[PDB]
Amino acid sequence: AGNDLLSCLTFNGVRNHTVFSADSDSDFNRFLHLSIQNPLFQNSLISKPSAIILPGSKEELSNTIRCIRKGSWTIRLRSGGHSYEGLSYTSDTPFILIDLMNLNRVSIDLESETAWVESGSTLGELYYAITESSSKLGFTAGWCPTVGTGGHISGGGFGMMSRKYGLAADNVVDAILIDANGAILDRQAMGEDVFWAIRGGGGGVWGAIYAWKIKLLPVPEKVTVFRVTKNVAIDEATSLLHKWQFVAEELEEDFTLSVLGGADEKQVWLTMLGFHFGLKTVAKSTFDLLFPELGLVEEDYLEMSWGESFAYLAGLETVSQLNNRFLKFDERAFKTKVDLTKEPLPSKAFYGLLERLSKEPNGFIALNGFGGQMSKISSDFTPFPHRSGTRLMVEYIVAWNQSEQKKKTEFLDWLEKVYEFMKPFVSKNPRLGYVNHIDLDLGGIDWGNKTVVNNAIEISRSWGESYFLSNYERLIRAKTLIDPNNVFNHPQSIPPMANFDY
Ligand SMILES: *Cc1cc2c(nc3c(=O)[nH]c(=O)nc-3n2C[C@H](O)[C@H](O)[C@H](O)COP(=O)(O)OP(=O)(O)OC[C@H]2O[C@@H](n3cnc4c(N)ncnc43)[C@H](O)[C@@H]2O)c(*)c1C
Ligand SMILES: *[C@@H]1O[C@H](CO)[C@@H](O[C@@H]2O[C@H](CO)[C@@H](O[C@@H]3O[C@H](CO)[C@@H](O)[C@H](O)[C@@H]3O)[C@H](O)[C@H]2NC(C)=O)[C@H](O)[C@H]1NC(C)=O
Ligand SMILES: *[C@@H]1O[C@H](CO)[C@@H](O)[C@H](O)[C@H]1NC(C)=O
Ligand SMILES: [Mg+2]
Repeated sequence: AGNDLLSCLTFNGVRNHTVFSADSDSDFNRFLHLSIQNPLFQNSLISKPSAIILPGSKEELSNTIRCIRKGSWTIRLRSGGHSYEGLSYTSDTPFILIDLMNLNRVSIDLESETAWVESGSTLGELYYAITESSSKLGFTAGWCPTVGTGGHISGGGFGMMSRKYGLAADNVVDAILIDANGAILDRQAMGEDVFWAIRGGGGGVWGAIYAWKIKLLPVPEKVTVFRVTKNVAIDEATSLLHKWQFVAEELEEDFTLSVLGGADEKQVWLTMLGFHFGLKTVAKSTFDLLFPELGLVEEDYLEMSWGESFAYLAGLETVSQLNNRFLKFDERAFKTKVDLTKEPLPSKAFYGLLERLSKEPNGFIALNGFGGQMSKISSDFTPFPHRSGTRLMVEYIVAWNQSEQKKKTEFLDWLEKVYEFMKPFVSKNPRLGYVNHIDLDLGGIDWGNKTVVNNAIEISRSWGESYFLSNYERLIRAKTLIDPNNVFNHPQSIPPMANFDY
């Protein structure tokens, strides 16, 4: 069986594969931990793949899937390995890890201003490729350079330019999807329902994206950014955050103001991240008017290329570092939760948040405003439904290093209580979420459990409608169409509709 798999792979020309090894220093273990981006799922007790396959072409990817199906393995796809819940490299059933790191080719077409992007490519590699080819082109996606396009675009992809250009998935014009039978389908082949579904319906559900075709987007040769940390007390920090929410959502689409926040007793720190599609004169004039309380000075505003701004906002030293997929910025175990809002947050919400942060220096928040282009895109244009009416995205994070692992339970408890505190102020009925911010606290499906599987649609509605709202129904239809046998599944994958043949 394990040798039948390898025999099948060899017969089909797939040669880059390594079977499980207990050797701490084996190539298997080296490849396994190479793209584990959350150390929370890195220890010895976690499930390990029986084999790791590294396909290097669309045919190798197709044949790998075909071979794996002859057996009874669970398929796991890994691009960047940034899954918050480690769903790309863990499974409660014996699984084969298909790692896509060798599928990292980016092809820029300056004549059509589009690009073909193999799904193993990271955002950083994509950004670097774009900046290299042109000074007037960029793309809208997340801020983390080591995030893989495979999972990221599959789940939407929100970033600093989303108020201008929407999500990464909102700018996909074609794609190559490899289905459960190993069929190689482009947009025309897969159909519009499936092409709709893959653009934010969540990774690991529809098949294996081989490559994305994206539209490259206009950017000025110079943009303006700032990254300013305000060190203040809770009263001022609360005033700043309460005003920020209005400034952020209301800003014109050419502007973005986001926040990173934390505390430690009396000391509160708020890192303001600013972006403007233009020069510093207009940028400073805008914030002087709308947010004079930030106390920004001329030297805070930095003019640079789009490429430089994305490296800068990511806290990288240089643009070159975008092209390093194995670069480890923060190597801490973490757990995060997210909220979307529909009504303005009361000042007391920010106050309470800051109070709880002051008691836990390992915790922090990330605040993003929607609006702009996000409110001009229809709720069903792609699976991501949180458009017009959505005000903010609020992220709560707790992170720790190896020397603090004994406080793990305490950290998680703190995060749980933070989330409970925020309940009354955020979206309700249901409490909304974001599939790229996958959260298993919401629950999960054991696909080996008959009674659960029979009621999968209703059960899955808990997280399904949080992620996709009314788009949930259409997603189920697309799923049934493209993966009726449920070859691509995980605790929160869209359920296919059953067949009476049971
Ligand atoms: C670690 C990390 C994540 C971030 C960060 N910043 C983000 C941001 O600024 N905006 C966002 O919208 N999201 C941000 N996130 C979260 C990431 O967007 C998500 O975690 C992405 O889903 C991660 O993608 P990836 O790096 O590829 O993670 P994987 O674990 O490999 O995949 C996730 C999921 O998708 C499936 N999958 C992978 N590859 C494919 C292909 N090619 N085809 C179909 N499905 C695929 C996996 O099986 C898994 O289920 C900042 C940081 C630091
Ligand atoms: C299967 O895939 C892995 C990962 O891509 C392959 O490992 C890679 O092999 C290449 C050589 O073909 C390595 O290139 C060079 O490595 C040396 C190491 O000292 C370095 O000096 C060079 O600058 C260059 O990096 C590459 O490092 C390596 N990548 C990783 C992540 O290990 C492997 O070759 C493939 N296996 C088979 C059988 O094809
Ligand atoms: C199936 O899932 C249900 C609900 O989670 C659980 O109560 C039950 O023990 C499971 N049954 C089996 C056979 O594992
Ligand atoms: Mg050894």
